[PDB]
Amino acid sequence: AVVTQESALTTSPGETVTLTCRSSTGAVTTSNYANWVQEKPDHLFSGLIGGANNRVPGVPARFSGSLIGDKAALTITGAQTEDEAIYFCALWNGSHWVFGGGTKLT
Amino acid sequence: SEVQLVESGGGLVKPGGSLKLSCAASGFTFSDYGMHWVRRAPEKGLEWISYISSGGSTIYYADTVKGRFTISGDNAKNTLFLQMTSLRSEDTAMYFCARRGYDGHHYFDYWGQGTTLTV
Amino acid sequence: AKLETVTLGNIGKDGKQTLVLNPRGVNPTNGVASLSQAGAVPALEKRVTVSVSQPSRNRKNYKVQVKIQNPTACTANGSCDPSVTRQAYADVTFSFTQYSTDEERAFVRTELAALLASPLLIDAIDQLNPAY
Amino acid sequence: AKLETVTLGNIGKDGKQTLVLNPRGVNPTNGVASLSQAGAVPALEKRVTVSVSQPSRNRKNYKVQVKIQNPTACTANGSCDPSVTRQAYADVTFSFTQYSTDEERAFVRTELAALLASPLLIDAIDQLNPA
Amino acid sequence: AKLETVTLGNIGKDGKQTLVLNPRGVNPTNGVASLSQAGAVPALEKRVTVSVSQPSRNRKNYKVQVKIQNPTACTANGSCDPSVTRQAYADVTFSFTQYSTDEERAFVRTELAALLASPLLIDAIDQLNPAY
Amino acid sequence: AKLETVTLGNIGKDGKQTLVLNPRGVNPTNGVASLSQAGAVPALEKRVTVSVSQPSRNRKNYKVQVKIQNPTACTANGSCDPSVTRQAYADVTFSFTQYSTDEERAFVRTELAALLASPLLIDAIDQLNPA
Repeated sequence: AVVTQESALTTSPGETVTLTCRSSTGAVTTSNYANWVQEKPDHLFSGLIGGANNRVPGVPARFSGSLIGDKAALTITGAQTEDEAIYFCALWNGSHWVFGGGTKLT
Repeated sequence: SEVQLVESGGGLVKPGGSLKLSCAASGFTFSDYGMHWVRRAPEKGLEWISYISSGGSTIYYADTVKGRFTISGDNAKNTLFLQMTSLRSEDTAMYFCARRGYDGHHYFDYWGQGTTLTV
Repeated sequence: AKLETVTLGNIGKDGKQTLVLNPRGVNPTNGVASLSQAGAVPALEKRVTVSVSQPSRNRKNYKVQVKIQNPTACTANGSCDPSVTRQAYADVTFSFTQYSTDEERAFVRTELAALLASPLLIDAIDQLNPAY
Repeated sequence: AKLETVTLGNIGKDGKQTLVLNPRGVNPTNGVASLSQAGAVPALEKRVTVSVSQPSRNRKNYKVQVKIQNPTACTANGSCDPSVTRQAYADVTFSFTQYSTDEERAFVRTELAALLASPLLIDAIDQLNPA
Repeated sequence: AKLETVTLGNIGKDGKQTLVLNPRGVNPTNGVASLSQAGAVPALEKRVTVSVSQPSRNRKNYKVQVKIQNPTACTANGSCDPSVTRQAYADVTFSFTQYSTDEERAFVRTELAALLASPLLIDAIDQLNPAY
Repeated sequence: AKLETVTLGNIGKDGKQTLVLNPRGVNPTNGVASLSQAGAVPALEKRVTVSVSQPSRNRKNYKVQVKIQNPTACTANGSCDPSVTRQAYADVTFSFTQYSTDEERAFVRTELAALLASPLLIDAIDQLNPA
């Protein structure tokens, strides 16, 4: 997992949406400790969802981490207007953390 | 609650080295928390630099950096160091700091606000 | 305490599967309580057996023991009923002395329950990589 | 993965204590990695040893084994250094076959990690009541 | 050197297949480093183990040893998981003395690496014809 | 910690030579880790072996031991390969008890590392004059 990648999709406020995080070499696993970072456009970051299922205390309940298929997923159930931001992904390939490009949620 | 802020450094340093990044921790202690450094190039994505852990026993230095940066911590006054020897080619970033949380928990959870260090 | 249906949640590689276990009595011969999944096939049940052991003239320590057994079924071409291809086991044994307080025992239990979620353990159990 | 300090949080009867474990190498004789608390006294350290075992001509199964050892110190009137009064042990052994996928193994691991928080287990371990 | 993902290219009868090998630690009991293909099934992995051996009071020579193991899977009618039908092995052992320079060792290594592409060897390994 | 290439700098009588040491595994028979210079000749390598020893029923103390071996080569008229004329040795053994904190051990280590630069030691090792 030397590089990682994801899309730049968008959605309406009135239903759910998912975000994938595809490792380029092979598939993601449990050893790839995948956790998500939320950036409000004042470049004010925030931790979002831990490695297995965990959330940072303060993150709302409409957020769930996954391992759907061979990609680390990110299911936001009923995406309101306040989380209109970009979401970052992270993988530990055994030597160094690898962050990916953003996903411009509008 | 818990607010981090990094402000030390950010000068127009010549490509020779000798600068220091530093941040001050408020709502916690370095007894059971570790700190990351990440590196946003001015149009690229983020990039992880280095990491000391809780108590300062395992340090990593991702292999574009190892040898010319040094990260340390000073448990008096609750500050976190970043001391280099060279600023070679790009090294232009808002340098953020992350607070690796507990071990089964989230690992980039309470961030800083960044300092722009141009070469 | 009393045996009851333990419905464990957020299980798996992704963290969305649930497992409901129904109690199936306590074995009087050795004092081993059993629970199993309601899969209605007596060979294809995921089962958990828990037993605490009193001190004797040969052990003089309290011994708690938990076993987890998970068989995997496969259908066959040659028969109409599935058989057991392989099984996954887990065996935990706590050994406490005759003078231990409950804070120490809760520390051991919660230490193990939080240590089974470390990156070291989810890399050594799932991917079977030695710690190196 | 690799040995590194493991700073486990929210531990205890109340749920507020933390435990930081520093790695202390891998034993070459038997392949057992060790971690211990930085308590600076070599007999009063809470330690955790983890080891995975390859198949042989006598086992033909993968065997993961985790041991937790917690000693309790007490000061004495008659000596100036504390001694070990008693120790609490924990021993977990996973035994997987040569054809098991990682979803089954993660199911076993997360089943045990969620089953050590059930009321049955926190009544049978803490208060030592039989089921 | 340091273990890393060895991504070998231009492999096969035609010369277009690639093989990426991830490192899986060094065995402390005998000093044997292992690498395997990320196929995610612990019995269906193509694996390569390399180990160099120091001199003892019984060998007094450096010994490098490389093993390649390639299993072939097949699905079955009667079970849902594939099993190992057969395996292909390769075992290379270099034995150097205590006075050898690195030019001689590089000559041996590159001689073998260029001799495994000769028409004699690609006729004796692939088609199994004796040299005659 | 993990074995890695130790590239020691500012070595020598003047203080400008460097020495890079590559790791060559851990001996499983006695737990002795080895490092050597990449000189590509198996008899002309400057080597350093480090090993820490657990307590037994005969020692009951931790024992750290470091050995440094430096051979000197010479070409010959009568043969085409150089041989070992002489070797320089160094052997350090630390012996700590079962109750020692890490501040005491770091004090011993840094005391020795700063005492090997005293005028007494650079006159007794280099010029071999008794004190």
